[PDB]
Amino acid sequence: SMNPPPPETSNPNKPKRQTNQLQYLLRVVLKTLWKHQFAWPFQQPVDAVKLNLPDYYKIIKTPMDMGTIKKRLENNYYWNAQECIQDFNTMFTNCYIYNKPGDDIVLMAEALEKLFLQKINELPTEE
Ligand code: NA
Repeated sequence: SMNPPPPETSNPNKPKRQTNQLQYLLRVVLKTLWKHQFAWPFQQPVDAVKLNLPDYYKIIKTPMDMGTIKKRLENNYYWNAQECIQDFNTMFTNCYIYNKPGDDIVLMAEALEKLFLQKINELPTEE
């Protein structure tokens, strides 16, 4: 029923890059999803205490959220675009695993995921 430590957003010994694809993931993908009317449940780690989800972290062993992704992008945590894309996919998958089809939160995730897919489709070629 307690919250775990959040995913890390800083690891000085992890090697880092700033690439055109990563810049797109921040400026286009993250920013598009972040401003959406359905972003709010996904803007920070799930607070299982506040939300009264005592079993959340019993079920979800790889938590991810856009607050974490935003910090990772802004603090140049990633080596490549695939790591960040995987984080978005983890976030969506967790929501579908934990919740029931058609729940409000599932519809919200699906709307954000549709936009995510559209933007990833135009991921720029590595420069
Ligand atoms: Na489910």
